[PDB]
Amino acid sequence: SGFQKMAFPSGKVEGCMVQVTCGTTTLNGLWLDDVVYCPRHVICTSEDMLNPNYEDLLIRKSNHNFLVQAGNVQLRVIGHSMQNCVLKLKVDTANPKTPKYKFVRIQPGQTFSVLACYNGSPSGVYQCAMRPNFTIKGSFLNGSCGSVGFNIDYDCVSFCYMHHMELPTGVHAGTDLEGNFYGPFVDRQTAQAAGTDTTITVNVLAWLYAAVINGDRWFLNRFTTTLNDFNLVAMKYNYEPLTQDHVDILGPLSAQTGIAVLDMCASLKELLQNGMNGRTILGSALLEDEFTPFDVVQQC
Amino acid sequence: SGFQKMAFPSGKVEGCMVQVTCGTTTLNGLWLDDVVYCPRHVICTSEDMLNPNYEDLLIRKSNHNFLVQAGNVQLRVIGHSMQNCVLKLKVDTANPKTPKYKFVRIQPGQTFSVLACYNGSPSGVYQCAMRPNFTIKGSFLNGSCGSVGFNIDYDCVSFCYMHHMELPTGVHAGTDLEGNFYGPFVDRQTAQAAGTDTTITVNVLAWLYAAVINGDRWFLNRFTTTLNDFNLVAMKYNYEPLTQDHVDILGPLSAQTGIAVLDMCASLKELLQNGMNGRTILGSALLEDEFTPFDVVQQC
Repeated sequence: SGFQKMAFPSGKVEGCMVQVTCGTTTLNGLWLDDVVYCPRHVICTSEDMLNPNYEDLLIRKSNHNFLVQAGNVQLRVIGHSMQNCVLKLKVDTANPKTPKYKFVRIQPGQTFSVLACYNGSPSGVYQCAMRPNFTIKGSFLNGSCGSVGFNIDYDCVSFCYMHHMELPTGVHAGTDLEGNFYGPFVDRQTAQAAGTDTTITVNVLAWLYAAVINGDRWFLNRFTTTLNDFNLVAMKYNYEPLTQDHVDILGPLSAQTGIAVLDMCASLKELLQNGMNGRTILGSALLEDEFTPFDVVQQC
Repeated sequence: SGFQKMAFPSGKVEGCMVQVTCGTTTLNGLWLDDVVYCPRHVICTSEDMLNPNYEDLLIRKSNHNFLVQAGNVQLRVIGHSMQNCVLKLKVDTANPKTPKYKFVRIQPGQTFSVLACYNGSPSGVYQCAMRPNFTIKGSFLNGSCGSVGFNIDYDCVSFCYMHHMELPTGVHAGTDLEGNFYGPFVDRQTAQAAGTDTTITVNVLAWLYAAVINGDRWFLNRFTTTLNDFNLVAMKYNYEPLTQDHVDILGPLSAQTGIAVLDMCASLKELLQNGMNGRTILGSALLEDEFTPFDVVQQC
């Protein structure tokens, strides 16, 4: 059949992307209805970025200070309100390309597509995961700020992410659409570490199911284990522990492959302890934790 | 900065995708202007798929035999002509969503985005490479046939690929838009091997430049080599040989990193011969040959 990393089609979102300007700085904004959502740090200079008093910095801004472009067309900002770390700009015009949408806050391990932009024009799409330490491994250059992550269900767009900053370590932190940072991060220029990151156990499992489906299987073993004895080897190898909820999530996959979750665990535990001695699995030489159980189904 | 595999935004194409039906079988079609392009095997049963006499099979089909849907809307087929392995269906209506486009035949090693569909409705997008043996590693289920590969330059869509079949080995073969198979393949149900596949040398290089840009570098060594002595170790490890054209292609990257192509080669040669002894490079434990030099630039 085949199995690769795969993003939701980006169209529906592409028609919500707008450029937002305020002084020197310009960045990407999400135009839904007669609101335009963007990162609030748009209203900062460099001076301000070391220690911004944002409430102070707003209010001293009038609507006309905010430029919004939708192609070669100008929205007029008629109101402006801040919501945590998002600026929201009410405009005179509703977006005729608004899809059915909602705002969700995702959970660590959940995936989404990112449409990454520069100057309110889409450059590219890729699929991502919300790491345990609330960071994301992606690609984001200058001007990429305000690029969003989403999922599509039937034809409802669930916005989950807005990009804000690149942490020294080369990875990206951002907010949901209500303006709250995933992780303990703050929009200011000061050296912020995400903690040590761990692997998304339940996903790696689902990867091993996918593998077995598309016909790989060398890594399967004789053994089985308890969920506890397993976990005790999980924690040792920077894997997130595995709940019963997680086991439940793997029930369908388990049922299809005729392989019990705790056996899969035993086969995984073994890989952790012996490595892959030069072998590959779905032609990767690493354990892929960025496919959720749900992702694997939909593709399969 | 960051570096991940990244597809062109799919919108522009999503509005060219149509469902095409003929008897039992239904598949994806590309609607540009008042033509709709699709794989010709749509006109086959299973019987016919063992050894199809396509010229025979057409002509005995009238226009009304061809159903085309564009959302919940019906195009009327008013002419039908075959071009090698594509059926082309003239319709009463031009596609108001046709973008600026062209048809290109790509070369092995060139990349493109695939928008993969089922029943003329887009399910997902991913980035791909035209392997040396003219196959592609992708994801394509039943009904995925007629899913296209493309590149965008500014706002011109260069169609390069149409999907036809999955070869036993789990990989996918298809045509350009003029209906000619990349590779020595034919649209019939008979066991066809692609030859042994090799690695895209020039791309792997560009990957090593990207790496060095985003700050990795452990794999750099003291040595240098000749292009010949290099090649003689390339051929041994299933790498495509490296022309002067390829060296020329890496000139810009070389100039940025302050690292001469033949030194990079020496550093690569060394990896080939010693492996990666547990290390990673841009967090992959393999050599990534599916980013062209051009791709790396645009992202960077």
